Amino acid sequence: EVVLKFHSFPPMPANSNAKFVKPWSEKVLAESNGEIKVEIYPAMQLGGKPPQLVDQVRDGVVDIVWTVAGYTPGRFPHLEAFELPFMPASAEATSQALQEYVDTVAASDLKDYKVLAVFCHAPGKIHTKEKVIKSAADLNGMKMRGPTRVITKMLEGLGATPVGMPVPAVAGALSKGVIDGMVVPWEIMPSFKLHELTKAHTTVSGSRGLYTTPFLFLMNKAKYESLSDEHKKVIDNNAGLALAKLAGQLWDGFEVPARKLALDAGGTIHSLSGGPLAEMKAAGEGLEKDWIKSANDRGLDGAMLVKTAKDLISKYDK
Ligand SMILES: O=C(O)c1cccc(O)c1
Repeated sequence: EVVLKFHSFPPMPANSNAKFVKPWSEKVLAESNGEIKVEIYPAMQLGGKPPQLVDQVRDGVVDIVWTVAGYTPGRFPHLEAFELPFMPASAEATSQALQEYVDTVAASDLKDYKVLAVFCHAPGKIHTKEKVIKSAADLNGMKMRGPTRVITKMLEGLGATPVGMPVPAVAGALSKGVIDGMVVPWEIMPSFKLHELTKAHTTVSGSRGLYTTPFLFLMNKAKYESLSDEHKKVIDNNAGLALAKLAGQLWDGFEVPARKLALDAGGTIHSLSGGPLAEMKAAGEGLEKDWIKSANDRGLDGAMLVKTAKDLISKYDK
């Protein structure tokens, strides 16, 4: 018998716990004949703040984490390419792209971990208390939360005043008037009542969504290496590209009930097209250009990484 401590920041009802890590742990339990037991600690129940999850798993404080890569700026620089404006297709396609990217050109970002999967949410949407966002200009003066440095820079480039914070802080920042809105996909919102606190929602039409942000599902390397050959095989049968594909499929599906909750609560949903959409995409090109230069400055071939990311997304877009 092996006990593995899983740690993450969302509360127990959040999809990442209840509909991803919990069934993963049940499949791992079943396929190891009750021998590999994951103990799930949501809501930072083993201590620390969300950016520390990667340190905890790296150092063996815990054995497995689910987190947002960009909650620790600069630590996973290759993955930033997938956060650039208008990169994501479905979570299913974009998650497989992320995993193959990490398996190949971006492996150095995660060399200190056992990678279970890297994947992402369905494209994020724009949420405000009441003001409909029809164009970039409607964001002028609005304090808008994003999850990572790349996404806050996108918000600045669309005219907003960016504020960064992990998602559990958003509701309080809204109710206290510290932010006027945020970007998140639908799926995370009900776990924090965010569809009650924002009634105006904007998405984009077409085949590339506003943004996504990579999730990391990681195991401590030494702990993985200590497992028996048979236990490694159970873990690996529940890791890699197949898991990233399943995760992306799940995250696409998670949008559906969450969107319905938001509209049932009195929300509006507006979908940018035409001129307003083109204006946002043109603004995004500026961030893409500056990101490529910033990757160059950090020793990466920024142009090659952006091309690779785009090509992998389209490869898996079926
Ligand atoms: O925007 C985020 O920080 C976030 C965190 C967890 C799940 C998710 O869909 C989004």
